[PDB]
Amino acid sequence: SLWGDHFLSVSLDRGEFDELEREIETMKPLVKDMLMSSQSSDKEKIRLIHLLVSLGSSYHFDKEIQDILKHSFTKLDDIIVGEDDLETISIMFEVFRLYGHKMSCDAFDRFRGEDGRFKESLAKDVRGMLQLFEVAHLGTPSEDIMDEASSFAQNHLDSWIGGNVSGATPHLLKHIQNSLYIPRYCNIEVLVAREYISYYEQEEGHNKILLKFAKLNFNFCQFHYIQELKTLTKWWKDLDLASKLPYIRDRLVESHLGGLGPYFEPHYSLGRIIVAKIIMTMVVVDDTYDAHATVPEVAVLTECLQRLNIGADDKLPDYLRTVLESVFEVMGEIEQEMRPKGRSYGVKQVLERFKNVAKADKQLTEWARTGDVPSFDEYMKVGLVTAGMDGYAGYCFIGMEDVSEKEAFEWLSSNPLIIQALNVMFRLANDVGTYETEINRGEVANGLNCYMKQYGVTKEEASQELRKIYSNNKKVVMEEFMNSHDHVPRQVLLRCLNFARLFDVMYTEGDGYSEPKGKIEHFMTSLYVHPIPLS
Ligand SMILES: CC(C)=CCC/C(C)=C\CC/C(C)=C/CSP(=O)(O)OP(=O)(O)O
Ligand SMILES: [Mg+2]
Ligand SMILES: [Mg+2]
Repeated sequence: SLWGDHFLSVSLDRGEFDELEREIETMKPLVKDMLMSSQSSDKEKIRLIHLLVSLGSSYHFDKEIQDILKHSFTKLDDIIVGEDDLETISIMFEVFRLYGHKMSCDAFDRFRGEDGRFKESLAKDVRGMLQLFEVAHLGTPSEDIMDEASSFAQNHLDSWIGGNVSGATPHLLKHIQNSLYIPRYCNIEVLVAREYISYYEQEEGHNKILLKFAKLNFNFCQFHYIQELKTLTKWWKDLDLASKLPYIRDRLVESHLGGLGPYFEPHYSLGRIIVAKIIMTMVVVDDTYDAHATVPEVAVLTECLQRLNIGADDKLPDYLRTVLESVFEVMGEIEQEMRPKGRSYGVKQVLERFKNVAKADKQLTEWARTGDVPSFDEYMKVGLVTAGMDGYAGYCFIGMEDVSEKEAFEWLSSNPLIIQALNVMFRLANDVGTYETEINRGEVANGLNCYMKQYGVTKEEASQELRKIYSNNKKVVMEEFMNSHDHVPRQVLLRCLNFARLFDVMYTEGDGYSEPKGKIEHFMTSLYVHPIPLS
């Protein structure tokens, strides 16, 4: 709607594409030489890996990076003996855990007083505190030291900002303000890269190869997203549900972000398109589960979603028939596209996994239609089904050629705890963040409203309460993300962690929660419109 016209008419020069692809391929060997240098230490390699992570460029070298870290993790106790640099320990902490190696929080005891707290002497290390702050968002459920590290660096970094000196180094100041507002692991990979490029450009001594490589890499990535949004807009318009339905909302860029969060790299382009098509479609089905649909309509709609057919013509009203027909047609076409690539089984899973989302959605509708506000505890039993994180992960698996089909779906239907925790996060983040919309539409059965109902707390007190439930399940996702390495493909685990990080950017606003449309406007043009000018 808003941006649909824009993407349809933006011009992508295939010659610009080909040149970015070539310059990237031309520089890749030089960067690779840096990682495999026999002259740099393990510490120096970890520093570089983190820099390639920061710049959204690690994936070009994922085989090498994983191997470097598998080996030097075995040497980690030795690498850190007498390593007293706060930012160095914190950088190793980020790199090793991001790559599935659970580096112990005992690493920070060297920065901790006898009281127990982190030494006040750390306040001179403005960079160390920033990197400590960032890694405090990588804690497992038992590591309460990280919540104390986050509070320590934040307050000590806030003091620096409000004071005297912080002025003198503006580019660093701005980077720290950005990081405190949107922590790296509360942000998605490509936006972290976008901002770190601006920051790295202003660091005296920045490597010019890596900077230029990161810019080329970002502009290449962004070229794909625009082409993907263009493709999706054409697809959505040819489907033309807007002509046959009244209540269709504009979820184009939100739906693309639904693929972009999980994976930003160019080789996941097709996967992003598949995910965005499925989301825009299933989102129409979810809007159809509406308190203003009657008992017979919702009964028949739910039943058609169990059978996956048409009705007989033994059935009900027109807009509702149009929606079921479209869903079956969209999913049938996607399955046909994916059949040559031997991935049609995964497309089939979409509507199979959705059958229980539909039955859950039917119950939600009865609550809203009668105006019953359940207990919070009883609401969630339905709400974690409707959250569908197992379905969401299947969508992303479809366009990932190196995730064996029955490997991945084995896992999902084994109900991994990581998918359980993601369900809590999405359900809570979505219902609090969209609360004003929900009350407007009469959806009074929701996570926030049921918690106020149960505990007599106000909206703000319930907001804070479900926040903590949300933080806890995020730590569960982190610990599950690490513990499942060498048991679950890393490619699969990364989508899971990116779900968590995507939910922070879409929904979290300071200490409570907000609507994603407002959050998307903050990074819309830098992500989808303007390339980085190349030095
Ligand atoms: C992060 C993002 C935008 C998309 C990924 C989430 C997935 C997999 C599907 C979209 C779910 C829905 C219906 C969002 C609509 S706002 P709502 O309050 O109506 O959603 P609900 O109906 O509560 O599920
Ligand atoms: Mg609904
Ligand atoms: Mg909701």
